[PDB]
Amino acid sequence: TSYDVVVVGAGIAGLYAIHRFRSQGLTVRAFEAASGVGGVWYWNRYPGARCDVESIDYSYSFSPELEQEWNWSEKYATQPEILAYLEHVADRFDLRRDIRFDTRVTSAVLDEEGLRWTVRTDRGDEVSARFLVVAAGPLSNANTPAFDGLDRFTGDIVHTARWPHDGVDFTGKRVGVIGTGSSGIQSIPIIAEQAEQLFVFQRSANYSIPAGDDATRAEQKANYAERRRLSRESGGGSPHRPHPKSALEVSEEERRAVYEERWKLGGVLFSKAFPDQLTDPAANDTARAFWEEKIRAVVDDPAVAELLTPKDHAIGAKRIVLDSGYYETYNRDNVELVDLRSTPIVGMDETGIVTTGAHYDLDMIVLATGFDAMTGSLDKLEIVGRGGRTLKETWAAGPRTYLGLGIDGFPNFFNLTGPGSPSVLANMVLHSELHVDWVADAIAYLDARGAAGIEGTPEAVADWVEECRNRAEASLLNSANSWYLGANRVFMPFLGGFGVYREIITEVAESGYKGFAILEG
Ligand SMILES: Cc1cc2nc3c(=O)[nH]c(=O)nc-3n(C[C@H](O)[C@H](O)[C@H](O)COP(=O)(O)OP(=O)(O)OC[C@H]3O[C@@H](n4cnc5c(N)ncnc54)[C@H](O)[C@@H]3O)c2cc1C
Repeated sequence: TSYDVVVVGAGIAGLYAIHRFRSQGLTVRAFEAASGVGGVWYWNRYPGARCDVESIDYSYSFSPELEQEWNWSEKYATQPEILAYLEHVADRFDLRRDIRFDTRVTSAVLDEEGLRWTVRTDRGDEVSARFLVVAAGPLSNANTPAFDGLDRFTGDIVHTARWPHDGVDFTGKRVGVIGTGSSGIQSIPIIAEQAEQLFVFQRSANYSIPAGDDATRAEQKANYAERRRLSRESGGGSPHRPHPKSALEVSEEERRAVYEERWKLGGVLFSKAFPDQLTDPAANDTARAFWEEKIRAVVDDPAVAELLTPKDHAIGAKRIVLDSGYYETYNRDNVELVDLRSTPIVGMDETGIVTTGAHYDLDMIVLATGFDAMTGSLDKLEIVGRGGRTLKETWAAGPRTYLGLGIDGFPNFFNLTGPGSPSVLANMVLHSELHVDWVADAIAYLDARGAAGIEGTPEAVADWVEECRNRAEASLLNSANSWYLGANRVFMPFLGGFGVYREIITEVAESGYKGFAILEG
């Protein structure tokens, strides 16, 4: 029942945690709510689920052998391939024996005399950890929206968050998709190709750009070490940089050519084509205009194109979706886009969806749900720190951390890749590696000095909260209805760049953890 580390989650972060911590001789017990490893890549298996960041970059760097040995089948790996990859990883490093699956951690209570966390589970587990590491992921399922008479619909209801492992045949079916976030945008084109008829029920339109040899694949494998260095020192965790000159300080021909080149290689990277693209509203207007043009050129019907165009949002404010044949899908005879602002859904009946203006005969409804950002999973845990104060309570006015890694009243607790860190703003595999490594060094630091614990300082967290506030007040990611916002106004991620952030937390470590108190037994 005693372990050095308890890890919550068995996705990318938790799997690396187990490996890294055991390599320095720590005993580890991990809990995973799911049936197998993989996290988001295990749970989220709707058709066309796919990563945003090139798989060369969105993959582990910790093992030279694994990098050379594993062959990615395409530029942006789909969910089943990333799953197979993470399964291979648990196979190679014998991680599963230290994981208990189908087990949801419910509470963690600090014993302040001992500086241990007692971790409890819905399967009746009670374990004592020196260190609690939460690797619960940054994305959790947004609530299934309550529709009147959904329980009366005779056809099939399928949720993108709980996709049938053996798939769903859409052949011969009239299909209604509700939700046009990424899970919708990625599944729609596949649904339309085999469905008899597809109705897409859209509330808000989102920004999405296209996804897009043997001799060239062996070229990056030999240059992998240099590509990782660039990534670890970059702003977003990939070997890329923005243009030198400003958006509003270049030719139109040079503008179109820079946007066109950045249109090809990725959506997250298109957002950072120009330095002031996510800072100056007028600069963003150009990227917005360039995007609208491209979509009007591909969509046949100008009325549909307009409906596909996001109302009045800065491009990049919400993360740009990566699509494969999405906008082309609306040229098909068997797909109709229904504007929910004109005709809102007022309920379901036996035979389909009823809106304000028409009834829709359907055999199948696909609920393409979204994701809550950053605090969703942590919020389902009761973490009781010093004085018996929960993390939920101390975060009531917004997340407070130092570096994302320290919180006063929570010694020996580490929340990975969450509020206070770049989090989803950076390549999350490399971010996981950075954070797990940092935690492991901190533990090694404590062990070499006979110290019982480490704890965020009230002063350092206040300074960090302010630091995150300042980097964010400038950005267009800090919009009123922003994906990235917390309790209050609080923009949750660190917005200064991955390389900058990595530099900060490493120098903090090298200085003997200034801003943390080192605690004696
Ligand atoms: C379609 C899609 C594409 C994406 N593409 C990219 C990309 O290209 N680049 C990128 O950087 N990020 C991407 N992401 C973000 C993705 O969330 C992260 O990259 C990744 O999940 C981080 O891994 P993780 O281990 O931190 O979290 P997760 O993969 O979410 O793993 C967390 C695990 O913890 C478990 N857990 C949570 N709470 C508990 C509890 N109380 N008890 C037990 N277990 C618990 C969960 O079941 C889950 O298995 C994408 C997400 C989606 C949905």
